[PDB]
Formats: sequence, C-alpha cells, structure tokens
Amino acid sequence: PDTFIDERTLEVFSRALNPTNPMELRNLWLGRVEAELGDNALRPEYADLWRRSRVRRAVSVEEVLRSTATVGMVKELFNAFFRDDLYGALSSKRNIILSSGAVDEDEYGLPAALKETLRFALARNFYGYSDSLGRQPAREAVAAMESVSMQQGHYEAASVALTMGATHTISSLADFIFRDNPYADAAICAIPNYPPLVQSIAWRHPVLLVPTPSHGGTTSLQALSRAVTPNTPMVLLQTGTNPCGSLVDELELERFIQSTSLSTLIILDECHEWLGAPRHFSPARQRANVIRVSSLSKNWSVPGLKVGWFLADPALVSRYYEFASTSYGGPQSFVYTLVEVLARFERWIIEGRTSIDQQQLREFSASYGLQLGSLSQTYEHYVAERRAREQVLLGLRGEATSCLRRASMIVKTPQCSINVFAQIPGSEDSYLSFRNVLRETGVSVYPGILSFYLAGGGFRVTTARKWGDLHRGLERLSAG
Amino acid sequence: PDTFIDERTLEVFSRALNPTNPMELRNLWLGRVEAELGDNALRPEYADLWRRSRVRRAVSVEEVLRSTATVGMVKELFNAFFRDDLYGALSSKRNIILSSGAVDEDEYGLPAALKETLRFALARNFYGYSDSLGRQPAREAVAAMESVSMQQGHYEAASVALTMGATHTISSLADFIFRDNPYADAAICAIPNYPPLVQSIAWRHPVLLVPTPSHGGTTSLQALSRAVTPNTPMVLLQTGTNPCGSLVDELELERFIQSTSLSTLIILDECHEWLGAPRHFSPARQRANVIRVSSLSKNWSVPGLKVGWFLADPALVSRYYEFASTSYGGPQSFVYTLVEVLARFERWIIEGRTSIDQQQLREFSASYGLQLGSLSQTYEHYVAERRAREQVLLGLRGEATSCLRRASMIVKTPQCSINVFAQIPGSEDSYLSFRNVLRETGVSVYPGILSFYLAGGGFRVTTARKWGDLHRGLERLSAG
Ligand SMILES: NC(=O)c1ccc[n+]([C@@H]2O[C@H](COP(=O)([O-])OP(=O)(O)OC[C@H]3O[C@@H](n4cnc5c(N)ncnc54)[C@H](O)[C@@H]3O)[C@@H](O)[C@H]2O)c1
Ligand SMILES: NC(=O)c1ccc[n+]([C@@H]2O[C@H](COP(=O)([O-])OP(=O)(O)OC[C@H]3O[C@@H](n4cnc5c(N)ncnc54)[C@H](O)[C@@H]3O)[C@@H](O)[C@H]2O)c1
Repeated sequence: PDTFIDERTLEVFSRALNPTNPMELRNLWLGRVEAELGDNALRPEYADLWRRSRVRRAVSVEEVLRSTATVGMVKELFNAFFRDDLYGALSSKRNIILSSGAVDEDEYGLPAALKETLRFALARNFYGYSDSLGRQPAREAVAAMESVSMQQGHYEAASVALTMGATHTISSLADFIFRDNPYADAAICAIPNYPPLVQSIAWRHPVLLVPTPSHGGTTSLQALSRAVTPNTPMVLLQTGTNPCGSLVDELELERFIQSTSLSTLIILDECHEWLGAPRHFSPARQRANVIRVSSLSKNWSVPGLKVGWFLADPALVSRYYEFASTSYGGPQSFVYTLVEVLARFERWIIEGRTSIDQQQLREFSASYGLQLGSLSQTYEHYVAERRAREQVLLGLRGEATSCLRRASMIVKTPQCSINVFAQIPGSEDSYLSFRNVLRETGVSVYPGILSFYLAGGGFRVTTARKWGDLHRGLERLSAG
Repeated sequence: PDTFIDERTLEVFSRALNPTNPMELRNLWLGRVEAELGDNALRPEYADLWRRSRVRRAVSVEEVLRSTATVGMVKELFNAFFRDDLYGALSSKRNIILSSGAVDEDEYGLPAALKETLRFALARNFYGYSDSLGRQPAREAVAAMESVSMQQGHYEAASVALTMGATHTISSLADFIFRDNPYADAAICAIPNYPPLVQSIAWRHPVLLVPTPSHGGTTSLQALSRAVTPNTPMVLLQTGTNPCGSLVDELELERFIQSTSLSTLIILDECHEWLGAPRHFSPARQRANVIRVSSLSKNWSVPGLKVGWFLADPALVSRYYEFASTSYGGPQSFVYTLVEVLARFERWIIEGRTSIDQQQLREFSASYGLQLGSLSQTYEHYVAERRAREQVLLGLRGEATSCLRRASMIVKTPQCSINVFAQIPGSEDSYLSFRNVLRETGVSVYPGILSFYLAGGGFRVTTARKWGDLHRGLERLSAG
C-alpha cells in the first residue's frame, strides 16, 4: 500500500526550533539523512545540527498536511536536490541521470514536421507582438483537437488560452483566481504532485494536502472527494499520476467532478496523461468550473520552448485576457505555427485519417503556401514518427519494470507516462536512498520526498532515456 | 511644457458613480470622447452614459495620482484600444499602423547571425530543462557585455538572471519584492510609463504617480527626487523615456540614485535607451539597490521571442532563484545560444574590435565547433548589419520629425528610441484625436492617455516602419 506520512515524518517537525520556518525543516531533514551517512556525509555541518536537536512539541498528521511549511520544506529539498546535490557538490560526468523525469531530447525529440514550423516562423519574421490569449487560428486548431477526444460536446476558440508552459500556467492561474476570492477555505492539492506547482498555490492561499493513493495502476479519488467542500476555492489534481504512473478512472473522475459546486475551480494537470492512457474524456471535463491544463514539455519533449495552453469556460478566458496582458503581455508568437500544425495533425490522427485531401489543406491559410503533395507527405511521416516514438517508449518502460523487479525491488506497475516508481526492500528514507545509490552504484534516482511522499523510501526511475544509458543504469542498480 | 493632468482630467473622476471602479472610469472617458463624435460615434451606448452623468464630488490632483483606479482606468483604455477599437470594430486592411511602438520585424528584423543561432539550437535539440536563472555561460557573456559600458567597475555572472521579457521581468520582480516587504509607503512609478508595467506594480502595492517632465530632449528627475522617501519600497523609472523619446542625464541619474536609501529598490527600464543614447553608465548604476532591466523586444526587434534579463546585487539574484523556479521554472533554454552570441558580439563592438583572432574564439566552448574563418566573417557582417540598421532608423526618425513639423504640428525633438510625440494644435483629448485622425486620414496613432498623459491631446508616432508605409502615413497626416 502507498505510504504518504508516518511517525518518522513527524519526528523532523517535532524537533524544529521554528516549525513554520521552511529552512530549519529542510536542514533537519537533510541533517537526519546525513547522520546515517557516518563516513559518507557530504556536509557535516547539517549532520551535527540534527544530533543536537531535541524533541520540544507534539505534531499530528493533520498539522503537517495543513501547514505551508510542509510545502516549503519539500520545495527547499527540491531546490537543494538540483543545485546543491545533483548538479552542485556531487556533480560528475560519470553519473547516470535517471531522475530527470523528462524524455531525452537528443534521442526522442521534437518531430521534424514540428521543427520545420519553427524554421518557417524564423524565415517569415513571425516574432512580433500578438494577442494576450494567443493568435486566433492557433486557438481554433486547438479547440478542434480537444473536441474529437470528447465523448460528447465540442470546444470553441473562446475556451483556449495559450500560455508559456504548465508551471507558468498554474502559477498564473493561482494568482488570477485568488485576486479577490471570497471563499476562505484552504485550497486542496492532491499528492503526489509537483513541488513547483504546490508552492505556487501556497503563495496565494493556504493549502491542504490530500493523499491520493493508487492500487493496481488505478488512481483512487475516494479520499479527495470527501475532503472537497462547497467553499473550496480550487483543487489541483493530476489525471495521469506522477511518479507512480497510475491513471484516474474516467467514471470516478466524472463522479468527483459532478459532485462539486460551481464555485470550486478544478485544475486538471494532464501533462502525464499519455503513453497508454485511454483519452476518451467524459462531458464532465467540460464543466464550467473545470480547467484543463496541458503542456508540450513531456508529450512532445520540448520543455525549453515553454509552450502550452489551458481549457476553461469562455467567460473565464475573457477575464484572463486582462491578467495575461499585464503579467507577461502574451504567449510566444514564435511558436504559433507549431501549435496550429500540431493541433491539426493530432486531430486528423484521432479521426483515423491516413491521407490528406483538399478538404484538410483548406483548413490552413493560403499565406503559408502549402501544397497538396508536400502536406500529405509531411503528415504521413509525422504519424510514423509519433507512432514509432510511442512503441519505443513503451518498450523501455516495460523493460525497466521487469529488469528492476528482477533485482528484488518492489515496483508499481505503470499505466501511463514514462516514470516507474520502485523501492529497495528495507529502505525507509527516500533521500537517503538517493545518496546511497548514487555513491555506490553511481546512478541518480529521484527521491519520493520530492514527490510529496513524506514517508517511505521509494524513488522515481525515468525510463525515457537512451538505451545505452538506461541499460547501464539498470545494470549497476541490480549489481549494487 | 509637458502637461500631465489638468481640470479636464478631474471631470471624469468627479462624475463617476464609483470612483474606485476602473470600468466606470473607462466608460466615462470613452463616453466623453464619443460624445464629441456626434455622427461618428462608434458605440452610442457610452455616449448616452456620459450625457446622463452629473458632478457629485470634488477631486484633486493628488487624489488622482495616488489612486489605483487611475492605473486601472488607463489599463482598461489600453485594453479597449487594441482589442475593441484598433483591431476590433474599426479593424481594417486599409489602415496605416503608426501606433505599434515596435520596430517592423519584416523590414528591420533579427540579424542573420542571431537567427543562425536559433537554427543551431534546433539542430542540437537545445530545448531541455535548464537552470532557473539561466545557463551559466550565457550569464557570463551578459556580465562581460555590461561591464565594458561602465565608467568604472565590472559585472559577474552572479548578477545576471535571464527572464522572459521586460513585461514579465517587472511583473515577476514586483511579486518577488512585495512578498513580506515591511515598508508600507506607496511605490513610486514615474510617468510617462507603460500601463502593463504600472498595473502589475499596482497589483501588489499602492502606487504613487510622479510626473517626470522633459525639456529639450532631457528628462528631468527633480520632481522624482523630491517624492522619493527613505521608506519607499520600489521606484520604476525609464532611462530612455517613452513616448517623447527624451533621455535622462547621467549626472542627474547618478545624483538621484546616490540620494536614496539602500532599502529603496530602483528598477531602471532601459528598453528605450538606444539609437542615440550615450551609453556610458556611472558606477551608481551598480549600487546594491539598483536593478537594471532590459529586453530584446525593441533594440533587436524580437518581442515574440520573450528574451531578456536584469542586473541586480548577487545576494538579490540568489533569492530570486527560488522565485523563478516556482513561478515559471526557468527561462527559455532554446535561446541560450542566441543570448551568448549576442552578448559576446556586442562586447567586441564596444571595445572597437574589427577582426576576430584566436583569443576571441576561445571564449566560446569547443562543443559549438566554431571555426576562425566562419566566426570572423559572421561577426563582421553582424557589425555591418547593426550599423546599417542604426542609420536607417535614425534617418526615418529625423525625416518623420521634419515632415510632421511641416504640417504645423508641435513636435518634441527625440533623443533616443524610435518614437516621436506630436500634437495637432487646438487638440485637448488624445483619444479623440486618435478617433478623428483614423476616421479622416486613415492613419492610426498612439494616444498620449495610453502613456499616462492624462492631459493634452498629443499622440505617439512610430517612425520605425517600412518607408512605403511611413511615407504614405505622413502624407495623409499633413493632408488631413
Ligand atoms: N503592437 C503592439 O504594441 C501590441 C500590444 C499589445 C497587443 N497587441 C496585439 O497585437 C495583435 C496584432 O494582430 P495582427 O493584426 O498582427 O494579427 P495576428 O494576431 O494574426 O498576428 C500577430 C503577429 O503574430 C506573429 N505571428 C506568428 N506566427 C504567425 C502566423 N502563423 N501567422 C501570422 N502572424 C504570425 C506575427 O508577428 C504577426 O504580426 C492585436 O491582436 C493586438 O491586440 C499589439
Ligand atoms: N531535469 C529536470 O527535471 C530539472 C528540473 C529543474 C531544474 N533543472 C536544472 O537543469 C540543469 C541541467 O544542466 P546541465 O547539466 O544539462 O547543463 P546546462 O545548464 O549547461 O544545460 C542544460 C540544458 O540547456 C539546454 N541548452 C540550451 N542551449 C544550450 C547550449 N548552448 N549548450 C548546452 N545546453 C544548452 C540543453 O537542453 C541542456 O541540456 C541543472 O542546473 C538543474 O538544476 C533540471
């Protein structure tokens, strides 16, 4: 069963001088981890700090999940992991990085059809000022793409707002939602989640953390449904769960969505709902209080392009126009052609189209100068490249699951995305396991504490790497 | 003399039902403008609303400049200008756009050397996750570029934080500064300014508007210096003033900077300090409380790329790392090569280098595969392209000033940037002049009310357009 918090987590919060301070909590958490590393402690200053700590209060489970310091402490550990541990003191060229959580851009990158649209925008000087919500033909293409996946209903361009990635989208949404929001109940964030997203929400409003366990690759929203109140301002939930790779059932999601008041905005993080997800969305996903956020960083492996959008009610998108104009002025006009081509190519794939006639070419404008022969060949090669990428990534995920289970390690079966969650038997600290595995085997893994797994010793393994690196990393994981 | 506010501005605020409401103020301002348009009123609903309004309070000059509704009203007029008037109801393909305020990307675009670095990043798949403050070699190049322009002192890579444009930078800075800022005095924004920047600051803290008049192309900070208090949280000021094109004297800026306490952060908007500006910065610009914000949107004419950075104290940049990671995760990794090449090319130009030896090539890494022959030719052609662009833009600005003065219109002589501020004699409303000029001549101009010129009827004319469009626009301006 999934473990989210236990008595070991409460020990750090109980000995803190100031439990509200996120820096003191991070130092104690790092101090305890480095105390177990007797002769292998990287920073002995924190190890002595934990030794001198003394229990001075009683901490309950409810206190930890309702504290903004818990989100802050995890985010500080998130910061210390990258710039202080993985790419800082312990940075090495001989390390095998299995903790990135992103698809290898050099091996599995953007398709050549989509890279051609970026060179086309460069040649046409398509990098001027544009609308705050995005160019209108780009939004129209996105709406058509999202409509064919719905069981019933369609989407309009007034429901689409292009943004600069999912991290910026949710951060922008939280600031926009909590301007003068009358509802004073704590915002609900479902864990496991992404610390940058949770910390951004904790910036504006107090946050309640609700565990969302998974059983057999199925994400359970039973605990989430009970915690949601009629006065809840917002809810952040992943349809495809990270790091375990579990997936939310459509009927359970539909029942949970329909059981909430219209004043409770539901943010659906759909960045991991791919590579095995049956994307047949119920009409409840188009409810007035539902906001669907997606990004190109994982599915198309372009995190450095900062391209994304969200779907909401047309009245909400109209209000967001004023926020986007002031906050950043508008999205990237350089990638408007890429978004329009991506949305129309994906929509044709869902409809099962194999060849392109004059009807599909007429969807694009005449200013592009598209030809029937060139567009048809481009789309067919795009389909083959996307299907090939899906099969290789599925094979790597399955191969990693079997190889890592052969090393007598408890592994949860993934249902979507590119991540596999595993745990060495007898491990109780996820950050300590990262330090131990990196020192002995030389492979870096993503600790579960960075995924809001306050308890347990499981870690995330990213299987969407080059086969040469992935095989070597798995080989030393079994040997170690 | 410059007029910022008068009795005509106070009339709108006095008749408002709710003076705090920005929408009511915008409707009255638009209603009065459309009341003068007897048979030419675009929306007669607002014209009747102004007629029925009655005076119900007394409004002073100090009340208008200390109200967040004044910033909101101007920003609503900013929104109504673009999506409701220029590109909405009155949108037409026969209109000549002289109100964009940006360099024509199709005619005067990014240099081919800088466009080659974007195609290089595409081929090398340089669109992955990166540091929250930017890639280290990119920041090192920027610091070297900024150091050669200083009269004394140098910059380090710890003082550089890459961001996604100036609008996003100032919006991010305002949120970062006002997290738990103890100083409760009103933030000071110098007008004329950019409504998106002022509205973003008004989001976090109350704002005081301080007029910053110009005389003979010289921006006067005498009024700004008196308004600044030891408890002032932040000050937003443009070194190159928009729309008039005036410039701040270096000695006056140095005296103003050195006369402020270290607790008053000074944001220097330097996006218009080019095309005639003597960029010889005093050491006071490197003070611990000074933040220098720049962008590539105007000087390099790439607003759609969202590329920029700011310079601050190394201690402030370190704290900003946590904010950038949560707010948006980090800057655009796709443009890292462009930033590094831009910064090193500009630094060589300032030093007066004409040829490239092995010493300059060694500054770049060996992973780029740069050759001595190719790099030297690329830099020399980049210098010629940048110098050619400067001369044509200067000629268009000078030609527009003389031709538009020949039409018996009061024109302020510009000292920098690409904008020229003019006023038809007898005009008292800037927005009305925009409606009248667009209806008769067919040329669109940028009203001064959108530049926080609450009084007067002057408008901004953008001279950085194609000569065919600029000449036709000037010809119908004189005829009309
Ligand atoms: N000019 C300003 O200072 C300013 C400021 C704020 C908002 N705006 C917004 O600018 C918009 C201007 O729109 P528009 O009439 O240029 O049309 P548009 O919205 O179709 O295109 C705007 C710009 O997007 C870029 N672009 C990128 N990919 C493109 C593609 N495939 N096809 C066409 N353009 C592409 C080009 O630079 C183009 O000029 C308005 O909606 C306005 O509200 C302008
Ligand atoms: N992987 C993650 O999920 C994640 C999350 C948060 C932060 N980070 C940050 O990612 C960084 C990774 O740095 P790194 O070791 O890859 O080195 P780096 O910082 O030099 O390069 C990072 C990435 O930038 C891109 N890039 C763009 N232009 C480039 C150029 N000219 N040369 C090289 N790369 C270029 C590439 O995708 C490259 O892999 C760390 O600083 C880390 O803190 C990673």
